[PDB]
Amino acid sequence: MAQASVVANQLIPINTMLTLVMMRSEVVTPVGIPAEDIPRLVSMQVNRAVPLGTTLMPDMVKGYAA
Repeated sequence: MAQASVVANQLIPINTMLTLVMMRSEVVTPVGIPAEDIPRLVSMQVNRAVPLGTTLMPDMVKGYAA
């Protein structure tokens, strides 16, 4: 892609509220939540465990729509 996505900088356990240390920006495929959205994702909860290096997708965050 040349669009960058949000990917997990650490294992994010199920039902954790996202913080900034947990999210990095990388050009990965398939593309996930756009990297520009990282500030809007803080304090939202993920609904599954996200391992280190996994791309964050719209369906993994509770309450996300964009």
